[PDB]
Amino acid sequence: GSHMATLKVIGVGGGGNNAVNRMIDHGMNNVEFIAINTDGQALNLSKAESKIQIGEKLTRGLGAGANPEIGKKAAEESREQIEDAIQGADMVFVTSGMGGGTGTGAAPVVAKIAKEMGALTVGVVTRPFSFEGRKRQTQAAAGVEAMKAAVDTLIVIPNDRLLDIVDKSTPMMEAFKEADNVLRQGVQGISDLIAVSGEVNLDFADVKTIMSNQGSALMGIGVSSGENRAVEAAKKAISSPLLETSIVGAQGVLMNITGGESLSLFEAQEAADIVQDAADEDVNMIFGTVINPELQDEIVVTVIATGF
Ligand SMILES: Nc1nc2c(ncn2[C@@H]2O[C@H](COP(=O)(O)OP(=O)(O)O)[C@@H](O)[C@H]2O)c(=O)[nH]1
Ligand SMILES: [Ca+2]
Repeated sequence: GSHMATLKVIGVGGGGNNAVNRMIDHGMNNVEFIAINTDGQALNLSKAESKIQIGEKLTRGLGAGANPEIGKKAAEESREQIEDAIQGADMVFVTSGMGGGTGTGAAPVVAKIAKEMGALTVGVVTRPFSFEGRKRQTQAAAGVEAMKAAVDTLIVIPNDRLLDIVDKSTPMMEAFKEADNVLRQGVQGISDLIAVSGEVNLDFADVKTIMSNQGSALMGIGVSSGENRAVEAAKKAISSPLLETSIVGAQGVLMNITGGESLSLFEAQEAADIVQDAADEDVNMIFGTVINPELQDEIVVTVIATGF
């Protein structure tokens, strides 16, 4: 009697739906996508299999005009349609940009419904750029607080961090793809975790233990080869140029290491030690290992960190 967890990614509002579209385009098998929006013009362009227009009575098919109360009411009045789209999910990722009306107000409602539908619920949300002004920032902050109350775990990406990773000419869309990778690689790492029986096996119950009712989280992946591969991959997995919540202070970690037949005991300890030393806490680890003999010299380290 084997379990295969159902993973769903739900985009709420404009930025959430664009993250969903870009993830579908990148190719994401075994994951189901849901697009929720007030804005019918955008929703018509969604690539998601399941689309939910919310608030048509309130907005006549427009967005929420920067009013989070409208996003909140829209979501509440579509509760049954949202439940029906979620039903059967074991894990739901809710992604949205905070600061506008639809994401700010509707994403916390979506997350609350998912947790009520029984799903392990993870939010991955942005804060606005400082150039969008103090009022947008204050509205987003209220959204982040409401998300935190509604989810099991929350990953916040301040959009100002994108300014740290661009040069003067990096296209805006390229920058946005960098933020999208936080969610996409997190989801893919859980998917890969569930699909394979590891030599030291982790499964969805381990994901639930590390993520349920925890608050802030980090989810990261690193890949390296050659000398010092395990240390390099571990450092990449915990590196957080875009993240509000770094690895520092983590008290619980799920770490999975995947390598080929050459994967050494010593280098697995080295990777585990990198993570614990960066947390600078006594970390409760849940450690796994997968041998994929297709891999020659590459090692992959996946981390989920909570307990902040
Ligand atoms: N990183 C990122 N930020 C986005 C993107 N789209 C919108 N944003 C941010 O999300 C906030 C809300 O925008 P949007 O989602 O369109 O608002 P809503 O649909 O009215 O809720 C904006 O103020 C931006 O900071 C996106 O594709 N990527
Ligand atoms: Ca497994």
